[PDB]
Amino acid sequence: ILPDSVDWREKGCVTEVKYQGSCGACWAFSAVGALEAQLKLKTGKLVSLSAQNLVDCSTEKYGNKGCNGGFMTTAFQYIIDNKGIDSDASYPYKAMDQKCQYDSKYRAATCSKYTELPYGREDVLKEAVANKGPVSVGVDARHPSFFLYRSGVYYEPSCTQNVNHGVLVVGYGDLNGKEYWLVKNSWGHNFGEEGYIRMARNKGNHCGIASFPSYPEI
Ligand SMILES: C/C=C/C[C@H](C(C)=O)n1cc([C@@](C)(NC(=O)c2ccccc2)C(C)C)nn1
Repeated sequence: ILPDSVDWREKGCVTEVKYQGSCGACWAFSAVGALEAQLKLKTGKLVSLSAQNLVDCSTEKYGNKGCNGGFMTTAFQYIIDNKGIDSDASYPYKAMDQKCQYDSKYRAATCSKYTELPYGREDVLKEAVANKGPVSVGVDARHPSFFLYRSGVYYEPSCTQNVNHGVLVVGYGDLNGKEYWLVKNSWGHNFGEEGYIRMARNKGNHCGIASFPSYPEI
């Protein structure tokens, strides 16, 4: 029943690619990206949400360390606990750790729950991407080839299932006989294909893409 390919950009559910700079905030970008799609699905409005709000506010209580890393799932829980997250416009990204400056007057989204998908199951990830929306994932992005990706479907024999980088699966498909996951990164539009990378799909949980998937709901 699932479509052979999905691209949530086609449905206007994906915001512009962001640039995290020298702050290890990929986790926060991944989390807001997933929530941005849900916000569009629920309200019809596409709005960039504040990764900085997560960096500054979803901190020790959530096991997160701001520019030194965090979890997408615990970011979602912060949004639930906090009863909101501010817009990116209201609480802009500065690529540094700041005091928490959340203000409900700038709230642009809420979250009521999140779901973690079973480990390594690319079929379940496919179903979620098709039926729920973009899914936050971790990948192994440590390998020099990752940084140099320009086009095609990324396959790195040295990749592992030990994830170190938080990104957003916004689709899937097949290109020239290679199944892929369409991944939104947060290293700006210079990276890959305008900020995206197509990563090998159904190749044994390549780079751990299906290791730790999660998605929020509004
Ligand atoms: C040590 C710096 C990590 C930066 C960085 C990034 C890709 O920007 N990063 C990796 C992570 C990952 C691997 N999480 C963690 O590394 C992490 C770190 C501290 C506390 C909690 C978690 C997530 C993707 C799960 N979070 N941020």
